[PDB]
Amino acid sequence: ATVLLEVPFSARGDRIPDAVAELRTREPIRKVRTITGAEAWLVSSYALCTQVLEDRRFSMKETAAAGAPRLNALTVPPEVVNNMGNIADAGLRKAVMKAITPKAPGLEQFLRDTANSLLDNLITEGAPADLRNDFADPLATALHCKVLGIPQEDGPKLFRSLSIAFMSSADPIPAAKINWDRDIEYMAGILENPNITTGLMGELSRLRKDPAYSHVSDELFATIGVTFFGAGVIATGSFLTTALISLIQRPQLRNLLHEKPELIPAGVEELLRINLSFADGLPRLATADIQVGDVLVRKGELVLVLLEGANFDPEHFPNPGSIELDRPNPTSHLAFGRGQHFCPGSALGRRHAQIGIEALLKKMPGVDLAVPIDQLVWRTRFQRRIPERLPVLW
Amino acid sequence: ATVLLEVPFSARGDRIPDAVAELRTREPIRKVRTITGAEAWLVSSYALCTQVLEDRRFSMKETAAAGAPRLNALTVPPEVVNNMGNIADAGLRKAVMKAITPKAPGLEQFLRDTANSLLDNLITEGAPADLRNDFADPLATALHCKVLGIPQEDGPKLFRSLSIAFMSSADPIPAAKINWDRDIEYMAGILENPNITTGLMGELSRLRKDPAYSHVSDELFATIGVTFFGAGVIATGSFLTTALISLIQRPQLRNLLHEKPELIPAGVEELLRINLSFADGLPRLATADIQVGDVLVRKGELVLVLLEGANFDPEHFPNPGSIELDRPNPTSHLAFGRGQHFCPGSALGRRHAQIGIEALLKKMPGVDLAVPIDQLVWRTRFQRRIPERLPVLW
Ligand code: HEM
Ligand code: HEM
Repeated sequence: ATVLLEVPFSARGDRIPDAVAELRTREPIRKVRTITGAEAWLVSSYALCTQVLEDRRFSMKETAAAGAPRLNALTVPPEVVNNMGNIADAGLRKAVMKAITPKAPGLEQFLRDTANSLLDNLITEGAPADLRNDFADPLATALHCKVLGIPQEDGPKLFRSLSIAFMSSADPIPAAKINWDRDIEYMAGILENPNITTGLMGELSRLRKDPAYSHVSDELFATIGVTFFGAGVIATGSFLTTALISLIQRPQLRNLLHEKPELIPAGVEELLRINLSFADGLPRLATADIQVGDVLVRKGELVLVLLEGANFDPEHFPNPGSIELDRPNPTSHLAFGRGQHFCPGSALGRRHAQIGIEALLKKMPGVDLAVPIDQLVWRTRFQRRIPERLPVLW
Repeated sequence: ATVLLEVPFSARGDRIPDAVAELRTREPIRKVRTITGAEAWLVSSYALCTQVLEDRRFSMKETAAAGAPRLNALTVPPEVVNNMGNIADAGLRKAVMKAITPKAPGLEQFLRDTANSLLDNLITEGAPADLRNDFADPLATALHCKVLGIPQEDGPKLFRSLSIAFMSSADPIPAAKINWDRDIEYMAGILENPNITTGLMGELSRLRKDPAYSHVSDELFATIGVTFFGAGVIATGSFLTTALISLIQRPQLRNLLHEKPELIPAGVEELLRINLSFADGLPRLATADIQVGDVLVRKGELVLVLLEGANFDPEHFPNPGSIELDRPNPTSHLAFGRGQHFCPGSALGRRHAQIGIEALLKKMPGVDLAVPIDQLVWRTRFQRRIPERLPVLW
């Protein structure tokens, strides 16, 4: 007597379990139990992952429905699960997306200056250094403050919400609501602050007083600030941290990208493809009975789209575990998802990683782990896989 | 085909696995594999744990021998495993032990003032608060700086070595040697610093220039500073952190100790007994063939004394899981070990915990976890079990 297979499989973000490939081959859609005790369908082939992400009848919004089978507990108000739908409905899609491109004047230069300052401090303090807490995360935090138009000194307090806000918990989290409410109040104050004129919040502050947006709520404007800060900072910090691990573990690649920095974009795209940063499949609730591979998923059932399932699928990406900078299908991975909820910050995420790596490779060409890789402590019950500390020497 | 039972069993420090009791009943000494691939004998009854700890032919010093089966990799020079033997041999035992009692003038008051300051800052910043990183560990760090006679501002840098120094690793750790050497150099500078006249280092500085100790090495004096700082700070911070979890999880006990603060010493003794802070059994190498229960341990074999094995043994501590403040044998636990290597800082450890709890209970009588207990992230491959963060509200 064995229990139903439980998800997630491993919080380790440095290697994929051999079990993923076995499952994809045997049962590319199959029943699993989530941390709440709910049943769900885990989808692990590129073909089936794409089918689900491209069929809106597998709804993100309806995962928030009272009484649904859940992957994990809500850490935001239920209506906030539909944030992107709400933005679109408010007429704000074009504005939000424009404010979060890496193309703003001075943005990339700020990013580079910031990376280089962070690295200089590490070099001045001497090895070992923690590349997550003292490089990747502060770089992500600095970036999002600039993107939002808010003071750099406000970033740390907002950042500290995230170890709780992006938990993957069986039960509601009291601290999540405390920090949510506090952070909403902060962003509402930002909208009332006359000195905030640049970035996303500067633009939202203007649109709020524009008669063309009079009936959009102050709640929605504040919510955009909190949601985009948290989602970008957690994604970019976590991705860059684990991409640095993949790089450090491949000294031939580290050396190449160091010698030929113009291959960094192709390197980063492959680091994206192999990245294990998402701790859980992407959740969707079926709004109809829908055939997916051999399974007829029924209305009301939860589906989990396993990104590394898709991204390591040999049918789509031959020699899936190898970093190859010349694949004929290099951006066709699902690291930023697909379909209606495709990542709105994908360009900014790419550029954060490219610039961080370029800067690290230049300042620390000798960068290597300062501890055996097995000594990394992987964060558990969290929506990302990340090492608590990333000790390096150089 | 099943592998040899692997140790340790769980890094979770908030509950004991049901497997411990099963094993103690079935096989209170039995063969296990450690993280290095070595075989060892795991001892889990109070009777057998005490027998081993009280028989010096089960040697701590000889665990450092080249070619021995290992629990984990050395994180200090091999000779430093015998630090307490070296102290005794140098004539320094009486002096070291006197400098680390809680009885120094002003010490307890410093401890209380420090706890109360740390708590006030948490209260001023508002819930949630992280009781490990922002209370228990800083309190431990402040305490040891005062005990050593070194500046409070030097504590943080020394503290930052510890996440690596107390790793339980299969392989040598490069960062461990970097920080060891740096920290030794710091303590040697302290011995040359005329302004350092109090505490352990003040006394060691005096004994170093005393003709009665002329042939004791500067290496030994510096080594005492590093070893006692790390061992005390890691032990007291880790213990207090996990004791606060046990307290928080028992609101009836929290309320009692709050109402009747004079039962705190009896409370702390029971929190000691049930504490799961030691991540691994205590390692000893057999220097002879010795009968232990049903097993004849052979010369050269590794033995691991599982403290929670002893401390939850129903034969010695009836209703072992219950905190009872009136047991007839309350200090007879093995939380501080037993025999030749009994903890030299036991009184100071007790007082750190008593004072921290007294202060927390007074300032935060409403203290509770701000996240579900399962959301705590347990540090892995470490010589202590600790949550990376302990989020509370009050
Ligand atoms: C390498 C960095 C990043 C990665 C790997 C990443 C990944 C993802 C993925 C897979 C999704 C889809 C979730 C789903 O379909 O259920 C997503 C959505 C999202 N991301 Fe990103 N992201 C990154 C950076 C960013 C940045 C820089 C921002 C904003 C500044 C951002 C903001 C968002 C938001 C608001 C959503 C929700 C989209 C929706 O519901 O329609 N992300 N991200
Ligand atoms: C609640 C707090 C503490 C606990 C639970 C604890 C526990 C222990 C235990 C079980 C041992 C025995 C290890 C063995 O036999 O292999 C030990 C040894 C030791 N402890 Fe503590 N300890 C605490 C606090 C402290 C403090 C405050 C200091 C110093 C200021 C300290 C310094 C040491 C040292 C130097 C040893 C090595 C003893 C030897 O090798 O002879 N500990 N501790």
